[PDB]
Amino acid sequence: HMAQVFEECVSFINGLPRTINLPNELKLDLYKYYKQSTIGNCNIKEPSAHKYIDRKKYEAWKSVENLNREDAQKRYVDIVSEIFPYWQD
Ligand code: NI
Ligand code: NI
Repeated sequence: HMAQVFEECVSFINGLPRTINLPNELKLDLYKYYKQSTIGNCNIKEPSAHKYIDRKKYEAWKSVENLNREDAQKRYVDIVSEIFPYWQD
């Protein structure tokens, strides 16, 4: 059942008022699990470490290499639930 739960969680995040701002480490965690859930293992070329943020995103994603889709969705959903328990209401 994780796939549909995950889709809804993503929608909830996507819909957040453009006002709410989350800290970067949290955003990165959401990001890496989002990528690992949807695309799977990192599949792009390593960006230059000179492009700081793009590189940080790359390494975050790379760091969850080999986590299957279901565990990645669960981790994404657990992080969101931690901050927004009512997200699926
Ligand atoms: Ni199921
Ligand atoms: Ni430069």
